[PDB]
Amino acid sequence: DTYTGFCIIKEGTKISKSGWEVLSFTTQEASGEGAGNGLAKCLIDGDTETFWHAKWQGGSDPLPYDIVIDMKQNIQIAQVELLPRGRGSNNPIKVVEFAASEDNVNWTPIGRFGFTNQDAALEYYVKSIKARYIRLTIPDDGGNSTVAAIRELDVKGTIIN
Ligand SMILES: [Zn+2]
Repeated sequence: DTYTGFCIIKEGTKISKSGWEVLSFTTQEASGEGAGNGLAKCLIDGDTETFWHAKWQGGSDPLPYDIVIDMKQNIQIAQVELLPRGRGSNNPIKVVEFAASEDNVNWTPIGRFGFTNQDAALEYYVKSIKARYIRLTIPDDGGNSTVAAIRELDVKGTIIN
């Protein structure tokens, strides 16, 4: 049975999010923002201008919020990157959490990190693992808010298949 230990890790290059597909999410804004924007799928679309925003117009969802992404490939995750909405926006996310999985059923948490609404992208040194599914979650215990928006999520690593 496996365990959590030390490791050297190169600084893996990014992955093509072309094949990808979010297969579930707690919440998204299907109108409020743009009419092609705010969606969960914006998180992984390669478009800077698109962002996911939690539902806010006409109702909102209680925290926590998560988004599970199917990476079509088995990948050795090394970093995770989040492009925040930034540009002075009210985006009071304070804590995000990442988990990951080879099959959609058993998850291992790969880190809990502080969030900052900087324009520049957020490099997160997750716990490296072999995984096909990452789950971005926004916990109900960070001092997080029902306002949460993210332009892009990327995964730096190497193809292990
Ligand atoms: Zn986007």
